[PDB]
Amino acid sequence: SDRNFPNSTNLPRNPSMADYEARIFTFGTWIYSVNKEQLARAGFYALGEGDKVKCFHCGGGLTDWKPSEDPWEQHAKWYPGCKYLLEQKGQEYINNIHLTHSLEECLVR
Amino acid sequence: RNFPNSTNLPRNPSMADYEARIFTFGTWIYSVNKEQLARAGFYALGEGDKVKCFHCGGGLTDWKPSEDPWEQHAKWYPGCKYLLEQKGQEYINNIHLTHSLEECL
Ligand SMILES: [Zn+2]
Ligand SMILES: [Zn+2]
Repeated sequence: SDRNFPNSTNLPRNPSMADYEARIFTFGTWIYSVNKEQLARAGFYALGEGDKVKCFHCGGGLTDWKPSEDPWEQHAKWYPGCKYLLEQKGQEYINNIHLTHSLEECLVR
Repeated sequence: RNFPNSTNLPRNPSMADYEARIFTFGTWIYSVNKEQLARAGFYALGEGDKVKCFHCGGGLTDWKPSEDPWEQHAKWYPGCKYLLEQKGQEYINNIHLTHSLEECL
């Protein structure tokens, strides 16, 4: 189905990609300019069409990576409720990416 | 993009008062209640069923018949500060726990 609504429980949506090495493999043909090792470690595998990656745990998708963007920071911006993210980076990171993004908000606006 | 605001100050302070909002829905002709949407912070964008919350800047589209507008506001923009002020935290969480029940079917 790959429903739009992400997965903020602990059961990894696509469990067949819970392995790291299974993921960096999907970046075999990766031409885009974000670091693929930093990518997979952040929980992403490549969908093989364009630059679309999905997360293996929350099923969250990302596109149009601007060059040298951080997979980790990006993961937490759009899906602040991913359990594997919470596992890896811990709440403050998640609250920080958001806190700074709530800042260049009102900074002028 | 872009990033909806978890922040406390609204994004379109002009669509703050209810009366300004329902005015967008003067033409509105969809199977979703117009007077419910406006109550929920939303204003019509003119094109399609596309509506937007005045406070967070969330946009919702492809509406289905009888879909509760309050529910969706919570579903897609939980960090919305106006939503919170109108429904309390618990309500928002109920929607998320109910859709996490879906996650195992
Ligand atoms: Zn995730
Ligand atoms: Zn809102």
